[PDB]
Amino acid sequence: IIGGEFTTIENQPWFAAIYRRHRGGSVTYVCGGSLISPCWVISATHCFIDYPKKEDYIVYLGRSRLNSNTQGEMKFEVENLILHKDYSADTLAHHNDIALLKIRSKEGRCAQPSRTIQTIALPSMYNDPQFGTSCEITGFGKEQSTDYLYPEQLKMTVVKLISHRECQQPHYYGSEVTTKMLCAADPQWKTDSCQGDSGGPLVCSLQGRMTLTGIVSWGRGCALKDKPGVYTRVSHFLPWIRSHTK
Ligand SMILES: COc1ccc2ccc(C(=N)N)cc2c1OCCCBr
Repeated sequence: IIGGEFTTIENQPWFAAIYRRHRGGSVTYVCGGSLISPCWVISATHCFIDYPKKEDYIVYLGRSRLNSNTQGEMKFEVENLILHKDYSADTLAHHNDIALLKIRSKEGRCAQPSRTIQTIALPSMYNDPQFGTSCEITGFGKEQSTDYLYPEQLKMTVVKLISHRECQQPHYYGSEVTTKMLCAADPQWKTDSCQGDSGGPLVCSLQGRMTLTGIVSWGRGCALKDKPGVYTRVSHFLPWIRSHTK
């Protein structure tokens, strides 16, 4: 997250922190995710496509810091790593950039909801917020495009949704951004999601309900003028989500 504010997990309780175990035992952060039901974390396929071994992943819930065992946090392994069959990556555009991670504790249990661990409601079909709606993003991603380290403390920011027509303008992304994708950015280009925020939530309050409207997917640079963050439009994927969680 470029700009925005440092936060804690109690303000983003659906936020999942996903890490990967390397040969030799080193653990590195991979991507964010969102808890949609006690057993299920939703994220982005691009986070995992090059390392598709479910055994390598560690998922935390109720975790506020990159290297601190937050009080009340729960640690999980991935019982099932479901990648979208039609995922593909172009120079910028990532297609069907959605993944499901079935989570299991060492005792074989799914998440236990608490003050710091909660699910995020899925959107309704054909009912996304209007362009200009303010939405929030969360993640452990870069604070600056030139950084190689990620922030130790969890961050959040607020961005505005951009219409498909504006996002398809030539100085924006042209025909590379599709109707299955949602653009969102700061009108002043000062705050944005960045590398490391992928898989994480784009949460919109719609009709008084906090909803998982999007999943951080792709973008040209970070907080760049005319280059919004591009998010997987969760409402398009409701049939795929329902079919793969059953
Ligand atoms: C590999 O890097 C990623 C991967 C996913 C992203 C997703 C979104 C955005 C954004 N500009 N909101 C940037 C992203 C991003 O950063 C591009 C610049 C890398 Br310093």
